[PDB]
Amino acid sequence: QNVADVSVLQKHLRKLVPLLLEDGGEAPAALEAALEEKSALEQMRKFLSDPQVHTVLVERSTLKEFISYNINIDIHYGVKSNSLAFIKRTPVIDADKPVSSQLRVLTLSEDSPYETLHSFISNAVAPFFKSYIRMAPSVEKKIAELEMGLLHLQQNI
Amino acid sequence: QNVADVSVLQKHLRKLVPLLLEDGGEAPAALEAALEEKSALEQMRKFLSDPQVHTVLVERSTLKEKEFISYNINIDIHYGVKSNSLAFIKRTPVIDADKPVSSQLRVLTLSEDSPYETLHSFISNAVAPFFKSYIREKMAPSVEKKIAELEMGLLHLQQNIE
Amino acid sequence: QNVADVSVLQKHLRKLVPLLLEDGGEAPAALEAALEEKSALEQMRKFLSDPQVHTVLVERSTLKEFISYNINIDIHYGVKSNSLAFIKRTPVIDADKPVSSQLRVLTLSEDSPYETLHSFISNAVAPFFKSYIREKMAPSVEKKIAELEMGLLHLQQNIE
Amino acid sequence: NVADVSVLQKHLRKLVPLLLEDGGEAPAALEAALEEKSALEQMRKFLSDPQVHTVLVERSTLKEFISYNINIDIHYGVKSNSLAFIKRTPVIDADKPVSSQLRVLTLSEDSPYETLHSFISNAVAPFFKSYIREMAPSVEKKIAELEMGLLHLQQNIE
Ligand SMILES: [Ca+2]
Ligand SMILES: [Ca+2]
Ligand SMILES: [K+]
Ligand SMILES: [Mg+2]
Ligand SMILES: [Mg+2]
Ligand SMILES: [Mg+2]
Ligand SMILES: [Mg+2]
Ligand SMILES: [Mg+2]
Ligand SMILES: [Mg+2]
Ligand SMILES: [Mg+2]
Ligand SMILES: [Mg+2]
Ligand SMILES: [Mg+2]
Ligand SMILES: [Mg+2]
Ligand SMILES: [Mg+2]
Ligand SMILES: [Mg+2]
Ligand SMILES: [Mg+2]
Ligand SMILES: [Mg+2]
Ligand SMILES: [Mg+2]
Ligand SMILES: [Mg+2]
Ligand SMILES: [Mg+2]
Ligand SMILES: [Mg+2]
Ligand SMILES: [Mg+2]
Ligand SMILES: [Mg+2]
Ligand SMILES: [Mg+2]
Ligand SMILES: [Mg+2]
Ligand SMILES: [Mg+2]
Ligand SMILES: [Mg+2]
Ligand SMILES: [Mg+2]
Ligand SMILES: [Mg+2]
Ligand code: NA
Repeated sequence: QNVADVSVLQKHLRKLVPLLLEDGGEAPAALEAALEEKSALEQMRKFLSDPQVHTVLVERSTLKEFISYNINIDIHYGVKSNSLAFIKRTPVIDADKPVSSQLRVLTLSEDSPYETLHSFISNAVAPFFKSYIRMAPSVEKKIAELEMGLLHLQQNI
Repeated sequence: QNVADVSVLQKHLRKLVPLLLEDGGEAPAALEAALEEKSALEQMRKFLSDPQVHTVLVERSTLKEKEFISYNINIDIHYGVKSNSLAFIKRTPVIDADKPVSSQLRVLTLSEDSPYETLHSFISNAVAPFFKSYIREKMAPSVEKKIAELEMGLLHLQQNIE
Repeated sequence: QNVADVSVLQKHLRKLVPLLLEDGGEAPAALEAALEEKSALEQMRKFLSDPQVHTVLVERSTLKEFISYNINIDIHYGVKSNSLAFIKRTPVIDADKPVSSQLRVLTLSEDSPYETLHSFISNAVAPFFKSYIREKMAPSVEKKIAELEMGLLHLQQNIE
Repeated sequence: NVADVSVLQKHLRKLVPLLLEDGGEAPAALEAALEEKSALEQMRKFLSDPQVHTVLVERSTLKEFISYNINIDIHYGVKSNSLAFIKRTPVIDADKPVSSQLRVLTLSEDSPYETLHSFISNAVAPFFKSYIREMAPSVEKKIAELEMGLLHLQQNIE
C-alpha cells in the first residue's frame, strides 16, 4: 500500500555513504548536493516505487582534490569513480518496513572492472553457491567459466 | 609494510553492521560479543594479514525461542537459512594500516533469501550492466554471453523451487 | 568404524552445560546459537572423528549481563569466561557406545589461571597419582608434581 | 550464609547420571550413597570447612552390581569411575549458584598415568600457555617435564 518516501533513502545514504566511500566523518556537502538534485530525486522515487527499476548507484568521483557525487539508476564503471549500488529485494520499497532489510548492497571500486568482477565472482558468488548446493552442476561450471574468463581479461591489460 | 590492527576492523564493523543488518541504532550487544571472541579475533587477523585469505563474513542469525539474535565472524562465505550477512573482500593482499580501511575492501550483503534468487539478482542487476557498461566503452563478448547464461541458469533454478 | 554424529554431542551439551555453567534450568538460547553455528559444527565434527584433535571447549562469556557461548577446539583462558573442556578418551568417538563414557570433563573458571591450575594440581592430580603409586621413574614424577604445584602457588601469590 | 547439605545432594542427583551413567534418572544406588551418615558428615565438612577442598563421587562395579560412595579422599580404583568436586572458595555460600562455586574433573577407570597424562597434555599445558602468551617460563617447562614423565610411565606398562 505505502511506498517509502524519498527522504527515507536520503537519510539512509547520509549515514551509509561516509562509511563506505569516505574515511568516516559526517556526510560531505558534496553528497548533500547530489541527494537534493531534481534528477536524483526522480531517479530515487522511481527506484522506490517502480518494479521495473531494480537499482540505484551512488557514485563518488574525483577530479584533479575536488569530490563530486551523483545518484542514478544506471550501474556503470568510472576510472575515477567509487560507487555504492543498492538492489531492491522486492518490487517496491515498503514504507512500513526498515529500509535496510529491503536492499542488497554491493560496492564497486575504481579498479579495472575485470578485477572487481573477478573478485566478486571468485570470492563471493562461487563459494556462496557451492555452500548451498553441496541444472545446479551446470551452473557451478558456468560460474567457474565466468571466473576464468574474467581472470583472462584482467591478466590481458 | 604495517598491517592494520584488528581494532580497526572491529571499529568499522561496529558502525557499519547496524546500518546494513539491523534497523540502525547502536551496535547491539550480540555483535560486540561476536567481535570479542578469541576465534573471531584470530579469523580477522588472518584476513588482515594473510594474502591467501580473501574474505570475512559477518553473519547475523536468528533462532526461534520471539527471536534470539546471534552474530558470528568467520572467513568462510556461506548461506544460512535464517542468516543475513555482510561479506568483506580485500582489494589487495594485506590491509595496510596507513590507509583508510574502507578504501581497501569490497562489501556485498547476502540475505536469507534463496541463494538462487540472491545470486540471480547480483548477476542480473549489477554484474551484467557493470560489465556491459565497460566493454561498450575478444574474450570480452564471450564473457558477456557467459554472464547471460549464468543469469538464465540461476533464474531457472529459482523458478524450479517457487 | 562408526563415528558419533555431531547431534550426539549437541544433545549431551544441552543437558550438561546448564548444570555446570549456569544455575540449572533449560539450555539457554545463547547456548543453542553456539551449538548451531557452522564453525562450531565443523569443530565438533573434527573432535568426534579426528585422532589428532583431542579436545573441545564450551566457553561461556559475559559482557558489560550479556551472555554468549562459543564452541571451539582450542583450550584457553578468558578473563570473563567460564568453560567446560571435553577431552576424548580414545582416538575417535564411537557411535555405538554412550558418549559420556568416552569423554573426560574438566571445568575452567574465570579465576586467575595460576589459581585454577594450582587447585587442580594440588587437590586432584597429586592425591590421585599418590593413591595409585602407593597402592623407578614414578618417585621422580611425584617430585615433579610437587615442584609444579609449588611453582603455581608462587605465581598466584605474586599477583595477590 | 553457608549452603545446606541438600544443595549438594540435589546437584549430584542431576549431574551424576549425565557423567557416570548413560543419562536417565539418579539410580537408587546413588541415593543410598547420598544418605549414608559418613557421606553426610563429609559433605557437610566440604561445604563449611576451609581445610577440606574436595569431595569424590565414586561409582564401582562388582561382577554387574553398581555401588556409589561419597568421600573427601581423591583416589583411583580399578573398577571405579569418579567425579571430583573442588571448591573454588573456602566455603560454599547459599546465596550463589553451587555450580559457580565448584570445579569438576572426571576420573575414569583407565590407568592413572594415562588419565593424568591426558589432563596435563590436553588441558593444563595449553591453558597455561594461552595465559602466559596473552618464574612463568620455569613452570611452563615443569609442565612439559611432568607431561613427558607421565607419558613414559604409561608407555612402560603398555
Ligand atoms: Ca549530478
Ligand atoms: Ca561464535
Ligand atoms: K544527473
Ligand atoms: Mg564536500
Ligand atoms: Mg569517473
Ligand atoms: Mg521487480
Ligand atoms: Mg543484542
Ligand atoms: Mg572468546
Ligand atoms: Mg534472521
Ligand atoms: Mg563464516
Ligand atoms: Mg588515523
Ligand atoms: Mg567497500
Ligand atoms: Mg556479485
Ligand atoms: Mg525452471
Ligand atoms: Mg551417532
Ligand atoms: Mg540465553
Ligand atoms: Mg587438540
Ligand atoms: Mg562471566
Ligand atoms: Mg588420538
Ligand atoms: Mg576410538
Ligand atoms: Mg592471573
Ligand atoms: Mg587437571
Ligand atoms: Mg533432588
Ligand atoms: Mg580453603
Ligand atoms: Mg573416596
Ligand atoms: Mg601439551
Ligand atoms: Mg608446557
Ligand atoms: Mg623431560
Ligand atoms: Mg618409556
Ligand atoms: Na559406602
